[PDB]
Amino acid sequence: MIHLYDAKSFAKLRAAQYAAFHTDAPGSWFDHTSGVLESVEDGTPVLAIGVESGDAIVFDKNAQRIVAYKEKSVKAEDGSVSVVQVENGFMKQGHRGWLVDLTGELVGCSPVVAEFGGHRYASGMVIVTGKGNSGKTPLVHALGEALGGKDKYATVRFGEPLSGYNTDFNVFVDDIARAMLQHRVIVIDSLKNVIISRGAFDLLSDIGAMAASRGCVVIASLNPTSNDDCIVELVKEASRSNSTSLVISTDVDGEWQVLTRTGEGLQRLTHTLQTSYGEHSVLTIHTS
Amino acid sequence: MIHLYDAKSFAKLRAAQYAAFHTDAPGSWFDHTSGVLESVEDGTPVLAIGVESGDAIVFDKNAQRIVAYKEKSVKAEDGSVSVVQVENGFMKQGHRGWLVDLTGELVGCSPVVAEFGGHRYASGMVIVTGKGNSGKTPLVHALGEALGGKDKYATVRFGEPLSGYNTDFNVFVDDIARAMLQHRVIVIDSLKNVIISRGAFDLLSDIGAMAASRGCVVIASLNPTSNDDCIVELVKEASRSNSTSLVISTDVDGEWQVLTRTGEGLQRLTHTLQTSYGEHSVLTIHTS
Amino acid sequence: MIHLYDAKSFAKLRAAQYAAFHTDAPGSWFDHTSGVLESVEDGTPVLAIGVESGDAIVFDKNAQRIVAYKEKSVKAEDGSVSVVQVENGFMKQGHRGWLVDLTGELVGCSPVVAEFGGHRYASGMVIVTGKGNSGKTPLVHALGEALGGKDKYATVRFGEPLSGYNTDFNVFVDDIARAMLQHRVIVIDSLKNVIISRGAFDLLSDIGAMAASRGCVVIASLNPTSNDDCIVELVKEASRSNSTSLVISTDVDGEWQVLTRTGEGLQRLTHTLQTSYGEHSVLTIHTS
Amino acid sequence: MIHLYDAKSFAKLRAAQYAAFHTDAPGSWFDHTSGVLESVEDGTPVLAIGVESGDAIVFDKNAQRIVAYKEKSVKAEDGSVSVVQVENGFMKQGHRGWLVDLTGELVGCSPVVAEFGGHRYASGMVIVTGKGNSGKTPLVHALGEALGGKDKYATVRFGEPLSGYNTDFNVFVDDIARAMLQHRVIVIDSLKNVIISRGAFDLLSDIGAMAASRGCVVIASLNPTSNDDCIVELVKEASRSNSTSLVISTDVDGEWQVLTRTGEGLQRLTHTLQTSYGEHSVLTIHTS
Amino acid sequence: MIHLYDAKSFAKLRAAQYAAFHTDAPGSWFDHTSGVLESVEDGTPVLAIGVESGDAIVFDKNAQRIVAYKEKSVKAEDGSVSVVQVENGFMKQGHRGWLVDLTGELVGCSPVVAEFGGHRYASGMVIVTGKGNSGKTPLVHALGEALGGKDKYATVRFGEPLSGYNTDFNVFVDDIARAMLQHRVIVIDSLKNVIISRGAFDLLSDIGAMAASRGCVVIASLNPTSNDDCIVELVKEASRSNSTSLVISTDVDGEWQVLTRTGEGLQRLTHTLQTSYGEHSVLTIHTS
Amino acid sequence: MIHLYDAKSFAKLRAAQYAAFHTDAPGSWFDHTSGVLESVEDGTPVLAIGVESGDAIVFDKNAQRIVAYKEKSVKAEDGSVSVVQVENGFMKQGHRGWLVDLTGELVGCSPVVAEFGGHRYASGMVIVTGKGNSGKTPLVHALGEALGGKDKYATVRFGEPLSGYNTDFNVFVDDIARAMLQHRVIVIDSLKNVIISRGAFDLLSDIGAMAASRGCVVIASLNPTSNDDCIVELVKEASRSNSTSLVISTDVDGEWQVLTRTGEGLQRLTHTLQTSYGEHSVLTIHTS
Ligand SMILES: Nc1ncnc2c1ncn2[C@@H]1O[C@H](COP(=O)(O)OP(=O)(O)O)[C@@H](O)[C@H]1O
Ligand SMILES: Nc1ncnc2c1ncn2[C@@H]1O[C@H](COP(=O)(O)OP(=O)(O)O)[C@@H](O)[C@H]1O
Ligand SMILES: Nc1ncnc2c1ncn2[C@@H]1O[C@H](COP(=O)(O)OP(=O)(O)O)[C@@H](O)[C@H]1O
Ligand SMILES: Nc1ncnc2c1ncn2[C@@H]1O[C@H](COP(=O)(O)OP(=O)(O)O)[C@@H](O)[C@H]1O
Ligand SMILES: Nc1ncnc2c1ncn2[C@@H]1O[C@H](COP(=O)(O)OP(=O)(O)O)[C@@H](O)[C@H]1O
Ligand SMILES: Nc1ncnc2c1ncn2[C@@H]1O[C@H](COP(=O)(O)OP(=O)(O)O)[C@@H](O)[C@H]1O
Ligand SMILES: [Mg+2]
Ligand SMILES: [Mg+2]
Ligand SMILES: [Mg+2]
Ligand SMILES: [Mg+2]
Ligand SMILES: [Mg+2]
Ligand SMILES: [Mg+2]
Repeated sequence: MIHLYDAKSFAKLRAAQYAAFHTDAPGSWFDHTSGVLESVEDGTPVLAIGVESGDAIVFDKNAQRIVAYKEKSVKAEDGSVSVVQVENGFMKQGHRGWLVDLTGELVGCSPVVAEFGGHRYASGMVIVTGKGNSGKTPLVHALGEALGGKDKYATVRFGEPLSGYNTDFNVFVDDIARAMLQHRVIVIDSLKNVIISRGAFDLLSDIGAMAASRGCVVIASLNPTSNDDCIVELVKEASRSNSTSLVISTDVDGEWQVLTRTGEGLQRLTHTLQTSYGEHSVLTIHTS
Repeated sequence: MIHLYDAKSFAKLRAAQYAAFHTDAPGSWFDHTSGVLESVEDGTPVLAIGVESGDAIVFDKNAQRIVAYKEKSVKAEDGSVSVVQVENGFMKQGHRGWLVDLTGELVGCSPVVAEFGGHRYASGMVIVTGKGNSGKTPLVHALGEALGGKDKYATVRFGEPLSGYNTDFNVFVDDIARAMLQHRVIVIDSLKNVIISRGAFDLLSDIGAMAASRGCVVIASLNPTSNDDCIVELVKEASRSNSTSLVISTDVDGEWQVLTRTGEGLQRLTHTLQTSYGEHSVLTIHTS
Repeated sequence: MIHLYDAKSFAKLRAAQYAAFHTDAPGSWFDHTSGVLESVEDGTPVLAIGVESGDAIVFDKNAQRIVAYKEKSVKAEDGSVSVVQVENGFMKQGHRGWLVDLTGELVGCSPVVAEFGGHRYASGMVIVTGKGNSGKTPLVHALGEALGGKDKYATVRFGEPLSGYNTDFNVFVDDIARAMLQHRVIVIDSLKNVIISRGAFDLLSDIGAMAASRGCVVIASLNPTSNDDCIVELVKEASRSNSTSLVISTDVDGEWQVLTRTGEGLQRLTHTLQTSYGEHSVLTIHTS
Repeated sequence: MIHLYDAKSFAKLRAAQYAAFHTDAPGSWFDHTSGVLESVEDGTPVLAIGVESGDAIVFDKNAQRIVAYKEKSVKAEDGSVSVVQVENGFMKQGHRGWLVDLTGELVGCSPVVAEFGGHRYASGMVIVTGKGNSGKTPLVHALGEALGGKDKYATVRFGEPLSGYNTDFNVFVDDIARAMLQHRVIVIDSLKNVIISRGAFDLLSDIGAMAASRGCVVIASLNPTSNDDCIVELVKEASRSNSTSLVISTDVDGEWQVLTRTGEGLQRLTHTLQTSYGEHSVLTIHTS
Repeated sequence: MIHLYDAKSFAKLRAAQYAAFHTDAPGSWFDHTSGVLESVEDGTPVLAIGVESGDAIVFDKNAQRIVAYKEKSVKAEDGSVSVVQVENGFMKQGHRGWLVDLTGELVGCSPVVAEFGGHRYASGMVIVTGKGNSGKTPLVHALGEALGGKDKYATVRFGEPLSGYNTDFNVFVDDIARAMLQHRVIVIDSLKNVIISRGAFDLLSDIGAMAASRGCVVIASLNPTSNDDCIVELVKEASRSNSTSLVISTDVDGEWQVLTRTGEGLQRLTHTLQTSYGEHSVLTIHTS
Repeated sequence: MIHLYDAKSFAKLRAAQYAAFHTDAPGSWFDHTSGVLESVEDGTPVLAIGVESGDAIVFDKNAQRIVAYKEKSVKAEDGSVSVVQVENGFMKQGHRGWLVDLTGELVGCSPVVAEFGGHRYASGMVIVTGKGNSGKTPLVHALGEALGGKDKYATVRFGEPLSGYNTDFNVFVDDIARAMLQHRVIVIDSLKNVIISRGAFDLLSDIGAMAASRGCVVIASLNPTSNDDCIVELVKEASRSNSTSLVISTDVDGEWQVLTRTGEGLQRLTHTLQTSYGEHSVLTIHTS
């Protein structure tokens, strides 16, 4: 909804947004949204996501598709009216994104999703990119393990000419929605096929905000499907735009740069990553 | 409405237009339109705004959606006819923009919205743009607070990979509508996802006049995403075209340039802003 | 309808076309067509113009929309059949443009509209253009007053981020119809939001002929919103095409070139305008 | 239909095609097709031409629009079946072009339409073009008179910002069809607006063959709506393609070059034209 | 049908393919397909070809249109099923191309169509192209006669501004169909208007295999219309792709180069043609 | 479905993926999946593939089209629901690709298909490419035989101007289904007419994963029909994207590079092929 600020309450927000990244316990926002989600009544819509054609499918708190749902209105703090209605398997009325308030007054945050190797990582969408083919898949899985910590991470597979990979977009969003509803660390390998359809364009528009709001992290591979000259800057600008954090390869082998947005209007942080391969191409990220 | 002029009546119009920026009381046009709006008969449609489809949703004075409206007609001074009709939650007959006359004969103005640090600021649309990653968000919020003055400014958030950010265009225009109906100073962060659907084209075309007519100011953020080089003045001309004012960053860190259209056929004024950051990235615009 | 000529009738025609610009009293064609229009039996459709979708709407001589009109036909001298039928507020049968004969055997004329500064001005479409942001709005009004003479000039406002400006194209066409139906001298500010719908393409293509047929002049400004550089000539060839006259700025402040088409296959005349600003941006074109 | 040839009958065709241009009496093919046309039974379709949307309207030998026509089949010499059926004002079944055989065995000709100043001119489509604005309108009307000889020529007017000019495409094809049905020399001023819609594209595809088959000449103005550099070669190649003859302006004032296709696989002829202006811009083409 | 090979059966296929161009009797594959076609049961659909829409019209052995056909099914050697169904004059079920098996196991051939001047020519599609205005029409007719030999060649005429030239795409494909069903040597003049609708794309994609399967040759004319410079090998690669043979003009007046695909995976042969004109532009290709 | 991992399960997976290429018996994955397929209760849908329009068609294990299939669901270990429903010969509910589980927990594999010349070859999609017209068709067949081993290889033919080649895309997809359903080694000649429908885009996107899932190899040739120059790398990045393996020619006659993806995130292996021609263009790849 819309918010109102004066000098004093704006400073409080920025302090709150600062705290959501810098001082909160890693992963506490996810735990908090898990709570909001499970306090939602049986069969109530929680999430709508655009399919290939541009229609939206709707999910409940158990990641189950909502087939039919009688029109229902909710009056926000703002006067704002949210209408949800699902018919014939598709949202007749409503908006894409979370259909329940997960964030409240606390908007424009990059909730800290994890802490690893001395750095805090934001939730939201993290694009792993950089110059042509040199180890994007191994790095996302190593980030997934690292940011997973005590928890297993979720792996969503799409559009690679390898065994067991889904290539149907509608199955992809079903995967993604389930991943965001039930896990804090998600890996997408890869967005290559999404880059266009109205649902594909909707995905790049929504995934970052959905994740950030849930307090989960989505780490997605992005090979620039263009040349050796430039377009590591112009596909990277359909990235840096829709991304909460960017992870890019450097001139030095094994080395990556992380660029994080720490929240609305806050300073971007940059830090450096060293990695190396073990057996069966399993990549390790170095800590100390 | 079309209007007719000779030398004499045209000269009076221009004086009226000049006064509306230069000598009128800051924020007085807003107060006046507030009176026009509340004295309007109960149930009257007052504002129509394009949704993604290009269809138009319709609001009353309290920013409530108008679901069904029996065809009413109004005869203007020209002898021209204004027709509004709303059905199944969508305008069946009418035009985009205000449905009730706020301006009468007094058109082509940039009514003064606010005074600050020795400068008068225009109502209408204010695009904040320039060379990338350079502090657009902190600036729109500082200008928001500053021009709000005694009043809290409204914040419309859209299209960003942060928590609580709506990404559904149709919710966005519902936010826009509510803001202009109910507040003099409004902040949109950001226009990034609007820049194309028919609704997005309609928003760009309309908002500036909607705001100027109301006598409210809409301060919108805009990063050019196409290049780091020369598309700081080709997407910026999709700006200066649809903008009542432009605020662009300069060579000097912290410095911004304001370019103001002061009215129809009138001179464009320019002045500079000096800024610095406090804690939690809260920006201040310097005075005297 | 098609016309036939040998050497002799062709020579009479050109002579008559020549006369319609050079020797005919200024404004006389307008008066004549005002005669034909008012002596039409009310109810009759007189003008059809395309809306945004591409369908047409039909007006009578008092610039009222025609909702329903029972099929009627007229046989031309040609042996060709003219047909008009209106249903549900849209033209079921017919052509865009004038629906009653205002001219006669007399086609391909630029009927002299006004006389000022020792120069005759053509009716039809006048595009005011040239290098970026440099005095267009002031000039169209200065010109509008000067050609107005003893008469007030009509101002149609469209798509500017200023107060009271309609930004809905459907309303725009309605303003144009009424203006051409009721006034010899018309100003459009601005042609920018139209420059493309099927309706916007239609307006570009029809307005000139409509105006020249009526004997009124439409004075419209065209800011070349593309580049500083070489697209001062390629959107100006979107002008040079559908303009009866061009009014283009020079490299000398306050100075303008006027390019006039004096009629079908006749010579193009050029002359210069000197202007200066008074109080509140009111521009004067210098005379004697 | 399809034709079969061996060496001997192919040589006979070429001799016949040669004769249709070089030795036949000017205008005799037109007279011949006039005959075929008037031997057609009452209300039988003779000509179908594409409208704006791409549907086709149908005409009879009197240039009257055929509204309803019961399905009818004709068996050609070839085995080929022609089906014509008109419903609701539009051709339900059939093809664009002539719906009756005007040419027979004698195909691929440029029938001599006229003789003037010692040169033979072909029927078909003649595009008058060349570098930017210098006298295309006066030349088409002078060609019209010249090739008209003893006969008046027909003038079809379209899309110029001058008085009495039709700008509706559907009226344009109605004009054109009537012109080709009832006259040997036609002038179109101008195709500028047609250059795109499916009916516009159909026109450029069909007009040449329709005319050539009728033995009438269509002389159409074509201002290259592009630049001063080139595109007097690339708009000229949407010309030289669909044209039977081309008439182009040279470096020398008043001078034009005529390039004629004399028939299928026959040699192109080039000759030169000198012209000068008299009073009221009436152009004369010099003979001796 | 899919086919299966090992080393041995593949080697036999290639020998079979080699023979089909090099040692088979010229024109013998055509005679064979003529037998397959007439021994087909009465009323059987044999050929389906795309009309402008992309829909397909259907013919029987005598090139009669098939209006209505009860769903029939045929089980192939693979176990694959071929289904034909025709309704309201359009194929409701089936594929484009031949509907009856002309080739069996013998596929990937360029069956020898004709012998002339010491060279064997391939059936399939032959595009005649190269540097503009250079004698494409006289050449396709000379090659037509030459390769016809004892037999008359068929001429399909399309898209030219000459008398008797069909311009309706749907008639064109009816001509194409009749030609291939009924004659070994076919001449199309010209492909100019096909080069895009779905039908035009279908024609380009299909005709080459249709012709090669039948064992007929289609000699089509093609002037590149986009440029005088380098698009003699970028529209020519929309040629060499869809062509079984290429005939291109050279530096030397009268000289042409023939580039022949002799079969699947086989070598491309090249040889040159010398030509000169007789009377009425009748061209002769030189022998010995 | 989504999979979960910690460090330990991830390491087991990569090990298993490694095994599926390096140590597993060649062809063993195919045999397994042939097991799963035949042990499916007939009537069951096993494969859905998109036709030209974008809708999908569904096959059973004997590569027969499924016309009607009553709604059935399956619950995954994930908790996600799989659903298949076929109506009127098209898939009403479900995804493109395999409709029964052929893999297991085992995803992201390039299952070793064959062994030849001291090198293992991956199942999935193999694109044969490189500079213009230079031995592609011979190579795909040479490769097809070599990987065939004791088995015959399947040849799908499409869109070449040669005898017996299907050029209808709908038939093409049908050939592919049957081939993948019944054979370990498949050849496509050619991928040219597909390189775009919604179906052609779908085939590009799904074939690789289909093949790798099945354990068969599809060997397809891609002539870069664009340029001689720099588009040997941008349509090759339409290859590098959806290819399991690449086989690209060098500047040395008869020599080829093989680039293999050995599985998800694993190393890419490169090796060289020497070939030579025998009688009738039959190519051999050299061994020991
Ligand atoms: N042990 C290793 N040593 C060096 N490079 C490796 C190793 N394992 C994998 N790689 C590289 O990492 C990449 C694996 O990820 P993949 O998805 O195939 O490509 P990418 O993710 O870079 O687009 C390959 O490019 C491969 O060359
Ligand atoms: N205290 C600070 N010191 C320096 N730079 C800052 C500070 N706070 C914010 N910024 C910069 O201002 C921008 C914050 O706004 P953001 O939305 O991230 O980008 P944009 O400039 O596109 O609005 C960032 O580019 C960030 O680096
Ligand atoms: N007194 C003045 N002296 C010089 N220029 C002026 C004066 N008043 C207005 N202008 C100019 O006239 C223009 C106002 O017209 P506007 O509609 O903003 O742009 P356009 O030139 O496109 O019409 C501005 O460019 C402004 O600089
Ligand atoms: N008497 C004349 N002397 C010189 N030029 C003339 C004369 N009359 C007309 N013209 C020129 O011929 C043209 C008239 O035709 P028009 O339709 O206006 O342009 P065009 O046909 O060249 O596109 C004008 O460009 C005009 O300058
Ligand atoms: N006897 C001849 N001598 C020289 N050139 C000729 C002769 N006959 C025809 N031509 C040329 O051959 C061509 C005839 O074919 P046409 O369809 O006009 O052009 P295209 O070369 O595009 O097929 C023309 O370019 C013409 O100049
Ligand atoms: N004996 C041979 N020696 C050399 N090249 C050959 C031989 N036989 C065939 N070729 C080549 O193989 C190719 C045949 O394959 P084709 O399908 O025509 O083209 P592509 O290279 O696109 O597959 C031709 O380029 C031809 O030059
Ligand atoms: Mg990857
Ligand atoms: Mg910002
Ligand atoms: Mg202006
Ligand atoms: Mg002209
Ligand atoms: Mg030709
Ligand atoms: Mg090949």
